[PDB]
Amino acid sequence: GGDSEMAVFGAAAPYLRKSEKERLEAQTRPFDLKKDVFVPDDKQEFVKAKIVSREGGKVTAETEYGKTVTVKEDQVMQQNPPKFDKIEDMAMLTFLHEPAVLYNLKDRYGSWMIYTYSGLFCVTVNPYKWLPVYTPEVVAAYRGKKRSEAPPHIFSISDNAYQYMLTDRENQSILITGESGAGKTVNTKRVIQYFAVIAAIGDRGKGTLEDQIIQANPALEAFGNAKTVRNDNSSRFGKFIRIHFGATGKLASADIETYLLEKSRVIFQLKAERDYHIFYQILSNKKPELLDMLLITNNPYDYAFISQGETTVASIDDAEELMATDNAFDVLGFTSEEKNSMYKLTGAIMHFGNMKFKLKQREEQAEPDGTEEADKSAYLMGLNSADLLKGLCHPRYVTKGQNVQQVIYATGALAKAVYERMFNWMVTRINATLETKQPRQYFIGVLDIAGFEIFDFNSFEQLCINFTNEKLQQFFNHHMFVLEQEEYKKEGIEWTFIDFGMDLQACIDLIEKPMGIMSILEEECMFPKATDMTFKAKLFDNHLGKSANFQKPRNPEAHFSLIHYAGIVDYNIIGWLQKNKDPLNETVVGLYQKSSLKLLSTLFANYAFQTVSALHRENLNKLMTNLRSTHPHFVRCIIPNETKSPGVMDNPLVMHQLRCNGVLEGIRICRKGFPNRILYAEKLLSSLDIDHNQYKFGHTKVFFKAGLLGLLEEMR
Ligand SMILES: Nc1ncnc2c1ncn2[C@@H]1O[C@H](COP(=O)(O)OP(=O)(O)NP(=O)(O)O)[C@@H](O)[C@H]1O
Ligand SMILES: [Mn+2]
Repeated sequence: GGDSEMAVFGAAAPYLRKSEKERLEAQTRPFDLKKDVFVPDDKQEFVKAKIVSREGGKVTAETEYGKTVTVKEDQVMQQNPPKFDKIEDMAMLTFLHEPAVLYNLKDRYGSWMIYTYSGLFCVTVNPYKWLPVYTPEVVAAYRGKKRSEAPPHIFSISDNAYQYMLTDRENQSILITGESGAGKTVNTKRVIQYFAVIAAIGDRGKGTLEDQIIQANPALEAFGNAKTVRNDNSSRFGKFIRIHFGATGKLASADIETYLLEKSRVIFQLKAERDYHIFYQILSNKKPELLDMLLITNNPYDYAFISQGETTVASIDDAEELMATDNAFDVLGFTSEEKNSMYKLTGAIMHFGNMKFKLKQREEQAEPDGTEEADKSAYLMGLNSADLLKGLCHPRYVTKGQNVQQVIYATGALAKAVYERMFNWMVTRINATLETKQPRQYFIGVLDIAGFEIFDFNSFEQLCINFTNEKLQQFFNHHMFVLEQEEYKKEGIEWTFIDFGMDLQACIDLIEKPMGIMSILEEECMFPKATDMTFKAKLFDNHLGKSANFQKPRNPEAHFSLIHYAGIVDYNIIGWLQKNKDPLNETVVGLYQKSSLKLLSTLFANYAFQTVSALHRENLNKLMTNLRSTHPHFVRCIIPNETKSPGVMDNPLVMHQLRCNGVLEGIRICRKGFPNRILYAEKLLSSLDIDHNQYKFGHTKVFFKAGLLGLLEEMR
């Protein structure tokens, strides 16, 4: 029958492509081109409306949601015909404005169809519901197929990447970005799982490389993931996995790079948030020997660093995860000594935050107020209690005093530093397991980081990640430019414009260049006299006249605006110097270096310097060099709502993501050329009062400037 092309997907079909019956019925639905449109809306960005009247200047209409609106004609936007309902590749739409895109994804999502292409982009909308589309039957059905030969699916990106690698003898890249809760990690896991399922086996820790690559997740997640408002299993670090292959797709090796762990979370949680999972995994009591080994109770509320917000989360069984974490470490080849050391240090951070301090009666100086929790920290860290507390009270050379606030601050900074270093070391250790003697030719790199971030409060962390997405969006634009070029060249159309990647340089230069934002930040970090306001003066003095992308802040207090590709972002500048330098109590670091616990010693052997900014620049450069040696593939994750509600879509929220993630950006840059291209000659066009500069003739197709087809199918 008409659906025979879908038969191989079995029960997954209703979630991949709607049947031919539904297709032809949708096509007969009542549709007047002139009446059925999109207009702007206050509460819900855009809304499908039916035109009731014209003014001669304005238009009034009947809103979906049952309202009457009066708008300027300029604001009215045409709907795509029923022919285009739930289209699989949105580049094939006649009208490619904001509403057209939003509604095509909304109609797919309403129908439980989670995957859509938009030129190069695979777009994924979080279902918040398990769908039967990740079965062996679906895997079998994607093997060796081209994009156009199967409905949209994350499996298509995976299989094609693997196939491109073998066919073109070339590194591949899968960039999976989006907001917190969008689905980045779910899709990342599917992609890795897919390679492990299909990759060839190469010549002969525990089990197989496939086992080990996958078991890397439960290990990182315990220490790097946490409950946030947005996401029960939020990744609080960016991740880049290169899976290496040999000649015929033999799984050869893998390596993991992690970026910008959230040190703050170690010691602080907002009302509705938790610390990293591991703390609650250990406290679940599932492994009773750990409470005794860590000198700890089962009550998170006994521990100040980890109980400032939430403690439990219904979706997570912390006890089962502890066994998941521990198993992972076993599979990954970690020794008892190595596992116990990380548990000990986790426990030590727990006790560290319970050290209380008081003022000397006749002095403005801090002393310990009880020392039991200090004793437990020192024993676990292989340190001397007295030395530790001496160090914290009287940092040493010349000897400085400390009030309680200073010691409490120093305590928190040290705990964060220890946690961060442990996480890095763990990643380094997993890399040792994943290293093999097997021969490599190519890799496929999978990137899982948060996309572009515009919050109510934007600080240093936001600048860093927004800087990354600028380079990633440029990377996309450049790739898009090369493809559009090959295409105009192949079909024989002389086209001219500057590299699409260049459109992002001015912003990047402002951030990246010598005497740019990062450089000014790092130069100020050299001066002990420098302050937040001296830093803010220095940026302004260098840029407010000179760099168009640097502006006054629009009126939570912000200090300057950056014009990014994704919009104008206001930045708060308080604390950037400290964030960047991360000064520690050197006397206590000296003790860490001399610890009887091998791990602690290791974590501080190589110690200041390198600022957060310069480390970020070093990592981003490495990333970009890898990605540039690569055929890239682009996966855009979208979160549909704030309430975890399956099949429900908030329009302004999806619209915000589309503006920030490249989907609208890609549409915009293709608009510079001739986006609509249809296969068949020149006499018919020359026989119309139509604007003659709006079209060009190619070998296979005729190329149209956007809006010609709009006026062509209209006349039809
Ligand atoms: N394809 C899917 N099917 C079913 N549930 C999903 C899917 N994608 C995401 N989810 C749900 O959404 C949650 C969060 O997705 P996840 O991949 O962790 O988001 P993320 O983009 O990594 N956000 P973050 O890591 O915080 O930046 C998951 O735990 C699932 O419950
Ligand atoms: Mn994640």
